Amino acid sequence: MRTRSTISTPNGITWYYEQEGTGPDIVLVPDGLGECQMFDSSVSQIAAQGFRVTTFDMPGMSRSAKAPAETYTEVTAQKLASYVISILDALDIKHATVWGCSSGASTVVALLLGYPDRIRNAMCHELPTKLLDHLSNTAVLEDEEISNILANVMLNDVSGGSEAWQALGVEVHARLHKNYPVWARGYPRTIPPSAPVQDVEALRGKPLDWTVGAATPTESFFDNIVTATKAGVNIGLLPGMHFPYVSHPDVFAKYVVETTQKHLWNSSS
Amino acid sequence: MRTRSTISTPNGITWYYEQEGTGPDIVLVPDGLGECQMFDSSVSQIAAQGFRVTTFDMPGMSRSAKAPAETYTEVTAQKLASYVISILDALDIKHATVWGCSSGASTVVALLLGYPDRIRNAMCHELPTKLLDHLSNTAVLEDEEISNILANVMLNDVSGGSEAWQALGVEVHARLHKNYPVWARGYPRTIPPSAPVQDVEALRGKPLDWTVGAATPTESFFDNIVTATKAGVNIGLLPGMHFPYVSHPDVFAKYVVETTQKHLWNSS
Ligand SMILES: C[C@H](O)CCC[C@H](O)CCC/C=C/c1cc(O)cc(O)c1C(=O)O
Ligand SMILES: C[C@H](O)CCC[C@H](O)CCC/C=C/c1cc(O)cc(O)c1C(=O)O
Ligand SMILES: [K+]
Ligand SMILES: [K+]
Repeated sequence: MRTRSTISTPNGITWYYEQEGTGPDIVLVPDGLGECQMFDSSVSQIAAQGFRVTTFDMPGMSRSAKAPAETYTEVTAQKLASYVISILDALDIKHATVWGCSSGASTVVALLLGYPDRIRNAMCHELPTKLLDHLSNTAVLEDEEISNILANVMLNDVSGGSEAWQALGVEVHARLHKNYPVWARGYPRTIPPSAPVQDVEALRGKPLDWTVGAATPTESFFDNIVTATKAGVNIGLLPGMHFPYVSHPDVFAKYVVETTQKHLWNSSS
Repeated sequence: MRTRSTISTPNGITWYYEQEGTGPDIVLVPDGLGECQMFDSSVSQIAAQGFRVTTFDMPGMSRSAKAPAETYTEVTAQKLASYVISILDALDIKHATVWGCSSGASTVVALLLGYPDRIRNAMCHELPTKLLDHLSNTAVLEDEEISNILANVMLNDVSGGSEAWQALGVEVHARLHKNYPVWARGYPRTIPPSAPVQDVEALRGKPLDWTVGAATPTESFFDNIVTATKAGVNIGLLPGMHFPYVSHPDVFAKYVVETTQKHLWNSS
């Protein structure tokens, strides 16, 4: 059965977290919207293959909103990696496989490079490396204008599956609605320049598996494909766009399980 | 200022071709639909910058239909490259910059590798390397079915600009209508396995500039980005999808001119 609970870390964050299963640890880091209910179906499917799966809402977001302002303002990959290590310490997770999309992608690459003894392998999806002025400029609008604009962007531009996105349901969407202004004012100006992929040689030989959405327009994460290839990092596609865990939960779960299994084999070898 | 004419090559093809301008040669090879009126606006814009621009309908297609069946069946990159060299020979084009999309992309890479003395530099866009069973399977349908399926694919899925695609006009779409079954029966089963990108080391250091459409879904030409990166070939994006010369003719023309100028500087 699923643990659903809260835990406080010495940096002042009260996290909402979920955990299911027994076995090697897999940790699912949310994208910038910080909403771990997006993983619900996949958590059960991955845990059923013999893994302990942990996820959580991100600081300032959803049910992890009781957090100091520094944790959700001027956010960087390296700040988020420090926060994730804090909850892994609190939960006594010594060695983890990690997944992340978007700011979660930047976070898991920063985790693997910064805490190599802690991270078995990292899966990154759609890692943001470019400043986008039209998203950065939402930060000066009123809260309800930001929520209306970004709710529409998520559904129509990046969900990868409008029926699955809407089917997250009213409780989830009401939490996202409150998160959009927090994300807009804390993330888009500071996350892209923090991308831990400027040093291509630091990525070479690392246990990293990179994906982009099959349906994502080529221009969105073209740079990820180039960077991964230059570094000799395994690069491939998942169905859908920015939220494969929402649009295609069973394919997502299979990818996480298979990739974790590949690294468990290689680790013993 | 546009010459619109025909020329016969000793492989049996009577080509329809167009030429405009004076200067270094730039040759625009069509995609698999073989229809050079798609380049009309861009030909004038490129020639205006001091180039002689040549384009043509492809064998069996549109106004180059007077051709033997081998030129439009079981078509490979290597067959198409031989045909393009035959028209360049006939027009006394000794050195050319070449552009191609789709089967035209495979053609221009085959030209650059196979005929290096003839090719100043090649621009390839969206080069097909994978068999797609759903397109291969159109080859066994009736002609009217094939034309309806593929006309809809071009307009709604890969044009990169439906209004520009429709604005090609009734006469062009009537030619395309007849080309769809010829393309379906001769191209999709044989072009992808002939892709001249098996040897990444053969591409390294070559005067090749590769593009994908910015709006194309990542999966379609993901492998082009990986291959170009592995080879150290310049890889970038054009606006739109599979037909940048239709959807964004002025951006396309500027790209062709600037890329040609970059190689004219390097060659000196
Ligand atoms: C930024 C990438 O280079 C290309 C992204 C293209 C997508 O279609 C835009 C929609 C999802 C936005 C992600 C995003 C954007 C931004 O301006 C800053 C960010 O920090 C993020 C982030 O946290 O993901
Ligand atoms: C085929 C690519 O490998 C990857 C994605 C292709 C586009 O999205 C599909 C729409 C245009 C089709 C091109 C195409 C398809 C095919 O089955 C064989 C071909 O020879 C071609 C060709 O000559 O373009
Ligand atoms: K699925
Ligand atoms: K244009």
